Amino acid sequence: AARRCQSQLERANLRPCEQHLMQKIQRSQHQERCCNELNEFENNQRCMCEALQQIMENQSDRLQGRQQEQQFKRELRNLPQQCGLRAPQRCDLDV
Amino acid sequence: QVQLVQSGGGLVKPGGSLRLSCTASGFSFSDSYMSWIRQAPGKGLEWLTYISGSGEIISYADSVKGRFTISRDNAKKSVYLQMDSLRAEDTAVYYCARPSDYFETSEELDWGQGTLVTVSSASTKGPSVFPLAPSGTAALGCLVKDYFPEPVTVSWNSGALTSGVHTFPAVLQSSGLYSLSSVVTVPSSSLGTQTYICNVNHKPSNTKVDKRVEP
Amino acid sequence: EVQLVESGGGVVQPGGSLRLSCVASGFKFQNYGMSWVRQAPGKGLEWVADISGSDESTYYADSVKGRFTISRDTSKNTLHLQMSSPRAEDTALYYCAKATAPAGKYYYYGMDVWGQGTTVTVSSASTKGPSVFPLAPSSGTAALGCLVKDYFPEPVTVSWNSGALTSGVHTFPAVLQSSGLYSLSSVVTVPSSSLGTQTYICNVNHKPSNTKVDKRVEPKSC
Amino acid sequence: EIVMTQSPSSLSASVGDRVTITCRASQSISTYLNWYQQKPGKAPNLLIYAASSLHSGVPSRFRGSGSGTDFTLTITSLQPDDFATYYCHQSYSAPRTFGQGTKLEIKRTVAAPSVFIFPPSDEQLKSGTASVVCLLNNFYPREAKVQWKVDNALQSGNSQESVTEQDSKDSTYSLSSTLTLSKADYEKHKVYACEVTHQGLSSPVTKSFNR
Amino acid sequence: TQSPATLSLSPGEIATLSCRASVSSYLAWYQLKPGQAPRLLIYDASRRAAGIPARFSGSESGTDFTLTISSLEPEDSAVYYCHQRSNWPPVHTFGQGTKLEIKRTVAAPSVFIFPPSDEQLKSGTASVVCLLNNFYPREAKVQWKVDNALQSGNSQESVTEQDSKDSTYSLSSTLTLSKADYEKHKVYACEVTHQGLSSPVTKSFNRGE
Ligand SMILES: [Zn+2]
Ligand SMILES: [Zn+2]
Ligand SMILES: [Zn+2]
Ligand SMILES: [Zn+2]
Ligand SMILES: [Zn+2]
Repeated sequence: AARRCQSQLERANLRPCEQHLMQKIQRSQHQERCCNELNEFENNQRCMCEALQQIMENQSDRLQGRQQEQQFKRELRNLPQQCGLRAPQRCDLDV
Repeated sequence: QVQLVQSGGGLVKPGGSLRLSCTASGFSFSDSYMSWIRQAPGKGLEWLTYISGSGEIISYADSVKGRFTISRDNAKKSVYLQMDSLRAEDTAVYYCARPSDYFETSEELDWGQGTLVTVSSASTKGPSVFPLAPSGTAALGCLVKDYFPEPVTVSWNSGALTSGVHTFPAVLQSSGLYSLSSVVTVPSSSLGTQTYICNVNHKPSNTKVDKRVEP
Repeated sequence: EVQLVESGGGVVQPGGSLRLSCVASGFKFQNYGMSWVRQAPGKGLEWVADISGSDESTYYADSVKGRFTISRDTSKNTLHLQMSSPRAEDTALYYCAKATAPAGKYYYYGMDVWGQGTTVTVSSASTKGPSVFPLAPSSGTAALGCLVKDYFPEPVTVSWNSGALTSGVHTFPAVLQSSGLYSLSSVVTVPSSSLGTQTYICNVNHKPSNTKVDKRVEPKSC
Repeated sequence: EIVMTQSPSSLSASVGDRVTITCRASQSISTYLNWYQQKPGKAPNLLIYAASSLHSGVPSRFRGSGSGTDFTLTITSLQPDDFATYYCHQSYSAPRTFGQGTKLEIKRTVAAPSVFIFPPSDEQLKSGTASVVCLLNNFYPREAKVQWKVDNALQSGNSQESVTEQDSKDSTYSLSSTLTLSKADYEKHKVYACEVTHQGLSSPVTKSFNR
Repeated sequence: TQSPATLSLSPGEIATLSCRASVSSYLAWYQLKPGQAPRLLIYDASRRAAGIPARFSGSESGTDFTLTISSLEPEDSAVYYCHQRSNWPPVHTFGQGTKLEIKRTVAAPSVFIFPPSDEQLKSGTASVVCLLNNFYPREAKVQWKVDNALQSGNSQESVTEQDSKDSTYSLSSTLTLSKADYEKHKVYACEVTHQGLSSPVTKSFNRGE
């Protein structure tokens, strides 16, 4: 169960989610791909959470300050919903 | 440390409008959903509506869609509920609720103190107190009838009689006024050798009554 | 100190079979993906194979699929590469490499620790240990050296006075002679003023034939 | 709306028992099922979220299970503070919905009610209304029938009942039934009675008075 | 594709390398120093491996990504490889590489000639070695002369990689003859030409002296 999610995450291409979120903040090509990728974790709360957490992990070094960090987190919490998916009820994104 | 401080509510006539407000501290209000939940007298919890942190996502229960409106002001850390076209059915205690996290699926966790909303065309009226007279152990009581709004207080001999006392919850009558009964069970012997009095108090109308209860 | 120590290199006949090994230490081997990367003589790096650290699934370059097998031990912190249908194009130095990012991540952060590498040669030629001949100095700065001639396969390693002499040492890349055998020289510059009082020994080692040689290099008395 | 259906609606048990409440959703809600406890006058307290996860501070005796449509809350060893009402709650899709609730009462021996009938006071009759009260005192279980008869005629739609919660000392209920009439109607009959039916009574009990 | 295949710059200059990225992928850069395992410099196209100085940096611009090294030091002499991994199923590709030479001032070679050892002669073969040590640039010509006759096709030479400290090269040229052919000649010489030599240099010996 926990190992099965480990393997699904190694197989995932969540870079379009990063791009969709960064271009969404700058103001789709990447949303269609990102949502298909997030769909692999739909209705699996622990694994959807870990995916969102790994997106935060990958983006921690590339954000320029706390305020940019909080704006990115906000947009990330809305990404499952904007894909027609359920977010996890609880998921710590403080990396 | 989370605090949810509600305000507003009260008495309103059918078809009227009330506005409930809720102020929050101790969490990232602007990232959190917020919701309103009510509970009518003796009924179950009824989820009503919620609003996302941005205000762009809103949902209403079928029982309330089209009549209530939820809104929020993140700068004031406050969420509001405009209740319009109220009906007697809407009488309930209304709760502000904060979820356990910052997603649209996060479950309610912290609740405000609750606000009593009463929808009634009635006017404030003091109760009438009539005895329930005796005839191993005997029974006697007082009937507190035709009062509005709730509540009323009832003791016996000014707190000297407590054992065997059953003060029933009030019922709402077809007239829109409330009624209840308080009864006490005592030995048959003590009846003639004991004076029993019920002390009825109705603060909204400024009424006090000390009716004798004789066989 | 993370360490990756490869082993098992040598000569293998075409169509034979050879097994490389890589012993890992200094980190939680089980929690990382691992790779084999090779470098052919006079060419650049070329990825060979990956093995996942979460499910042990395996991935191979197209030029290798169906002839190599990567695996890892569960009881030992050891990685393996089995070469089952070796071809001449497979002759190369073979690197063991550790993934930067732990297993379970969708992102890839390259390979942050690499082994020293092991040399694999695919041919029908026979193993042969070298002959070590002195390069005598002088007869200011003098130069002496060590001629390591007629060995197969690569590699040989050359130190001087058991590692205590490192400054000035130049060990040249081997050249393939017309006979199909390899030869190289190791030279070192020294003070000419002390050539009659200082001792100089080149230590040569050829693992494929278990050959260790120590040859003193002295000025010739004429 | 996703309908949440809890069973049972009521449940009696003793300290130390193993209780199980079930909740059935109108559709597959995956693991987005939550369980709350509510004591009277108090706001609900979350027990379980995500259908299996204990909230911080919730004792281990509470356990949740299920995925899809069918869910269960279990209390392994009931404690004195566990007697309350329990609700399930889906956050799978908005609008959210609670189940109708499940009240957990204290079990004890059957006990027949002491029945008492009261005629309306004369002071009340001078106002033009007559209230006749039937009292059932300190019984258990709650299930009881109260039937008003006026001159041997069964009354319908002119009475209202009111019940108390379980008593601290004896864990019993008390109930009142009030028959309301006008003075005019009240004085057109002679016999007023309430028939009380309860399993603790071998036969129905009737308490009557004559105007 | 990687560009440029070769590069020669002076210390304190700025080196910029670039590869043409080929869908979603993760980009890395490695340094291969002489006689050493590869070393990760940049990963994810702009992030710096631990222990790597701010002198190294990477960036990307569409279908191209680059590595830059600013305060070039002699230690930076090495071959550099770009590295791309596709997303699952992982496919790895490396660039052809970039050989980075660090420039220095002209340094003429010290030349040495070694006659065959008597031990080798007892083996039936004879190798004559001409050593060129610690010179720059890498261009150099070595002609063998035996009894003043220019040799042609009986010599192999071998050259080191650029030293990390002094930025010089070293070169050996080995004339290989049969013992019989070696014993029939008298004079052996190698002639060295180099930019640091006003005139070609010759080192020689007479067999037996
Ligand atoms: Zn987008
Ligand atoms: Zn009682
Ligand atoms: Zn093994
Ligand atoms: Zn009548
Ligand atoms: Zn000659």
